[PDB]
This record gives sequence, structure tokens and C-alpha cells, in this order.
Amino acid sequence: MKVRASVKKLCRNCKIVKRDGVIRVICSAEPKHKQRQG
Amino acid sequence: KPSIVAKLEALHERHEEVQALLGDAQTIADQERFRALSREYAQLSDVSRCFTDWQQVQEDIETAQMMLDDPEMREMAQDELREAKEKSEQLEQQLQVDDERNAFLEVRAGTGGDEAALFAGDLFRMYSRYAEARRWRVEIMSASEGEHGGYKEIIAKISGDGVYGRLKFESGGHRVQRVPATESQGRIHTSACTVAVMPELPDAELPDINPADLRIDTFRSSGAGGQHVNTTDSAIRITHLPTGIVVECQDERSQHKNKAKALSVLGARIHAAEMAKRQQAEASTRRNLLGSGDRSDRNRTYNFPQGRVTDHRINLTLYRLDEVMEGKLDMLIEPIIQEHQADQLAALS
Amino acid sequence: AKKVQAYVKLQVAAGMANPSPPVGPALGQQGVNIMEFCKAFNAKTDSIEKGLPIPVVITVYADRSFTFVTKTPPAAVLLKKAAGIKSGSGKPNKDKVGKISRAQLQEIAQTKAADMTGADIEAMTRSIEGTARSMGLVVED
RNA sequence: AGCCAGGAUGUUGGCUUAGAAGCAGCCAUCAUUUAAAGAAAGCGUAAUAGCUCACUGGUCGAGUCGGCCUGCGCGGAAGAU
Ligand SMILES: [Mg+2]
Ligand SMILES: [Mg+2]
Ligand SMILES: [Mg+2]
Ligand SMILES: [Zn+2]
Repeated sequence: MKVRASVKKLCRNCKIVKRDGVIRVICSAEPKHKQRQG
Repeated sequence: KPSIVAKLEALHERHEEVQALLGDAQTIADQERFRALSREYAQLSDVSRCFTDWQQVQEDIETAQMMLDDPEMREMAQDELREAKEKSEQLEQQLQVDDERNAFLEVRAGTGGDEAALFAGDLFRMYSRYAEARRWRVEIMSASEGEHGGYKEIIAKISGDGVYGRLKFESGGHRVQRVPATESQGRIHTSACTVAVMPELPDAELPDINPADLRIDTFRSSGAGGQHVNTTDSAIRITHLPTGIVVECQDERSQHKNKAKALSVLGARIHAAEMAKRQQAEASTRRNLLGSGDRSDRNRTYNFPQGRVTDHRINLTLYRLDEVMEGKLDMLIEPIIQEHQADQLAALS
Repeated sequence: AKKVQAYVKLQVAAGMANPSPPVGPALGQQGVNIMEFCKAFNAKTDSIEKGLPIPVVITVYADRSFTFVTKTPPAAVLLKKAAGIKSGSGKPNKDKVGKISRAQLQEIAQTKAADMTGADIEAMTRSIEGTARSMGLVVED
């Protein structure tokens, strides 16, 4: 997990999901692409 | 071909062992050996096709021999002459398959005294003529004259193409045997001169004052300052992490001034520590290139009474001293390279 | 039909066995023998010419016995001795590599008309010249 | 958007280099069969291979797809009795 003030899509598998009032990125291909806004 | 023929003949089988190791599948799991084979594919397929041409010439030589009763001498005479010509052409074209920059030529007097200075002047004139008949520029960086004749020590800078590739074999000592000009009797005397050849290098001096690798401490100073000096951080200390050089300053009452001048001192005294290293490196290199001119360690001898010049590295003597002293020393430096390069391809193991 | 298993068409001109990297480790990683190409592969090379770059199927099993079927030389190397140019482009618009007559290509297309797909023979001309334009080959009117 | 099917042909290209083949970097970016398919957008080889996408056919079957201007909110947001 990488925590940064600007989460963005990096590949074509990345998805934007808002869980519990937090915006975060997850993709099913590259585990290095998961990130949350903080 | 003294041994390059033997070098290739021993290595000609390696030109097939590389192919053998190509198709074994035991050198394919790794990469280094296969890379070596691919780079050394049998005499480099361009030169390999050249070798096929030479073998066609050799096969043409092989025929037209088993018949008699004909005055046939001239055609196979010219045929074998052409074969030798193309053989030497193959030699040079596969020997062609770095350090080609300006040079510093330094020559000084060895044993002999004034006669050594005279011979140094003559030798420098020879090199200057060889350079001027090459479209090269020679400039006298420094001179120390020799009282009667030439120079105690002349150092000049030669600018051109491939200068160091041709002049790098002139280092060492040169011996001269002749009747000197500073001699009342007719006695023959032996003297020596010492010659060094150097390349030129970039001399960047990067001020690594990059603060990403500095450790800085601020603290109180010591002395007579009353109540202000106690409660203030007016002393600075900077350590440069890559080199371990430490400098501190507390001379003034202002932290900013101390930091500025301490940083300046750090820069100066980190630049000196590199200039000294470069100086000692170049001095050491000059020392082991120069030798100690004492007419016992030498590379070539000039006998004026016999008009002969001999080279002891390759054991080659010639009777063309006058043409050499007028600046046609090319015939001396061609064979040496011929030997020297012949070892560069051999040292691949 | 069995699809590609262990064979990729890649090797130098058919002229001889030439036990070089293009042939040795082309099969060395897959098996068989390097020297075998002088008898079976080169049986038909005496028919055509010495120095024709053609790709040959190198189907090899785990049995280390291989069968080979060739094809026509690729159009790039095909129109080299027929065009007199040994080099090729890479800057075919800044300059050009030579000249070629339009009539010189269709009379060799029937060699490749069997293994190339198209409505008729004349259709093969357009495919080559479009490729030929990439080599800087200027059509001679 | 899903769900089935296809997703083709001479570049083993000179151009660089040992090896570069759509996918390392220098140019060009045509043509054929076709309903479609890029002389290659992505993953993947020392080099091949191999793996997706575009695009095109069948079921489904009612809506669906992105910019512009604006109101109020979300994160970015850590200190000492
Ligand atoms: Mg939770
Ligand atoms: Mg005082
Ligand atoms: Mg806010
Ligand atoms: Zn992703």
C-alpha cells in the first residue's frame, strides 16, 4: 500500500472504490498499484 | 609472419571449437560463453568471407602444378606473388579487426651532460620533423636549455589525430655513441637521453558541496561573551559524509557568517585533497615510464661512426641512421606495432 | 493439423550447411544435428542456386529426428539479385536506394503465387510494390 | 456491459548491432483475402515462442455513453498541564 494525497489509475485494471469514507485504488493484475488517499 | 601465422594456426581450431560449443545446449543455460562465441564467430563473418576469398586464391595456387615440359615459370610466379599480396592484405584487414588523442612529449638529458643535451636537441628535432610531415601541431610548453647546445629538458604538446597511437612506443631511454662536439681529442663517447610520452585527460573539478550529504551541528561557543554567548548557538560544524572531512567555525558572533566561511573552507580543503592525489598519480606514472637514463636501460642505440640504428625490443638493426635523424622514423615504429597488436588478439583467454 | 510445436523458420541462405550460429544453436537448443544439413537439406539446394535466403520448417520432436519443408525466399531478399541492390532502406524517404522496373516483379510473383493469397497473379504486384516502396525501390515507368 | 465465435496473409526486412522478428532504440506504416483484424495499444523472450486488446459475426434486450457551466459537501489535515 502506498499512501498519497493523489490516487490515480496507473493501468487498465485499476479501479476506484470508496470504502468507509476513504477513496482507494485496487487492480487485479499488479499488486504494486493498490493505494489509498491519506 | 613470425608467430601470428602460428597464433592463427593454433587458434584456427578454436574457430571450429566456437562452433562446436554453439550447438551443445550445455552453454545455453548461461549467457557469457554464448555471448563470447557469438562475438567470436569464426573470424567475424565479414573477415570470414574474406578468408573464403583467400582460400579460393590458395586453391587456385594449389592447381596447375602437376604438369611439366613447359617454360611456365612466370604465371605461377605472379600467382604466388598475388597470393602473398592478398595474404598480407588479409593480415592487415583482420588485424584491424581507445587512445587516439593528443600527447605530451617530454625529453631530457641522461648520462653525458652537455652531449646529452645536444642529443636531446637532435632527438627533439627529429620528432618535430616527423610531426610537421604529418599535419600535426607542435607547441613548446616549456624549455630548459643546455648551456652549449640543446635542452636540459624540453616538454612539448602535440595535437592531432592518432598521435598517441603512434608515439606511445618512444618512452624509455635512447643511447647515442659518437664523437662529441665538446671534445678536444677524437675519443668516442656514449651518452643517453630519456623520453616519456603521455596522453591528455579531462580535468573536471566538481564542487561536491551538495548539502544532501552533509551533517551540520550548531552549538554554543567558548570564551568571553557575558550573558549573550551562553544562550545562543553561534558555533557551526560541518562534516562531509562521503569523504569524512570535518570543519568547524566559531570565530564570529553570527551563525550565518560562521556557516558561510566554514563551508568555503570545506570546499577548498576538499578540492586540495583531490588535486594532491592527481599530482601524485601522474608523478608516479611519469617515474615508471621514464626509467633512469644510465646507458644500461635503453630501447634503441644510435651508432654514428657506423651509421646504424638498432632496436632492442624486437631485435631489429638498420643502416639508415641519416634518414632517421631527418625525420623518417616511421620504418622504426611500423614493425613494433606489428608485434604489439599481434599480442592483443592472443590475450583473449 | 499439428500447429507450431518446436519449429520456427529462421536460418541463412540454403547454399550450404554452413555450421554457423544461424543454424547450429537454431537447432542446438532443440536437438538433432548441425552437420546433417549437407545431405538431406542440401539435396535440393543443388537444384536452385547457391545463396538463396529461404526459411525452412525445422519440425523436431523429442525423438531428435526432424523433417524439413522449405518455401519461397521472402520478397525482401527475393528482389535483390533480381533488382541488383544488396543493401536496403531505413531512410526510404530522405533518399532512395536505387531503381526497379515495374515489369521485373510480376514475372517472379508466380514463384510466390502458390504460397501467397490473392484473387489472381496481378494482385500480388500491389503487395510487393507497397513493400518495395518501403525499401526505397523507385518504380521505373 | 455481460455471455459464445473469430480476431487472418510474404518483415527468419534491410535500416543498428553478435541477436533483435509488431511490443529496445533508429525509417516507413503499403498491399491481399475479407464480416472483421493494427505491417501493432498491452503482458511476455538473450533471441523465438507464448498471452490480451482493438475490431467483426450470434443470444439478450431496453436505453446508454463523455465533455461544459454551476450549489453544497469528501481527502490532503501531526505537539506538548
Ligand atoms: Mg475498516
Ligand atoms: Mg569583553
Ligand atoms: Mg477542504
Ligand atoms: Zn493497476
